[PDB]
Amino acid sequence: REVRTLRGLQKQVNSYLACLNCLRLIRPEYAWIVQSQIEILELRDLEKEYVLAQTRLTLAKHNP
Amino acid sequence: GCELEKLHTKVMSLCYTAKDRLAQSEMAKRVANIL
Repeated sequence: REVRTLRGLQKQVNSYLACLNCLRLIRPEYAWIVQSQIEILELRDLEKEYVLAQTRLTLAKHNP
Repeated sequence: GCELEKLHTKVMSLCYTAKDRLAQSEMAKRVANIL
């Protein structure tokens, strides 16, 4: 995300699919991020980022 | 050190939501250290 945008959106969708599949694999156990509680709640926020990307693409498709 | 303290707390409990809270506190302390 930090280096550059745009064509990275479809890659971020694939990454959301990967994170969602990994969460389904590890259903009861928690895991913490450092550099903490970036479990299921922030994964729902990444889902919001995906919906924002979908809406932007649909608006972009209605322009031409 | 912190892990050992957690183990000691677990031993005290023996003789867990509270444990989870303690872990969260430890995480907060780590964040403070990072800051």
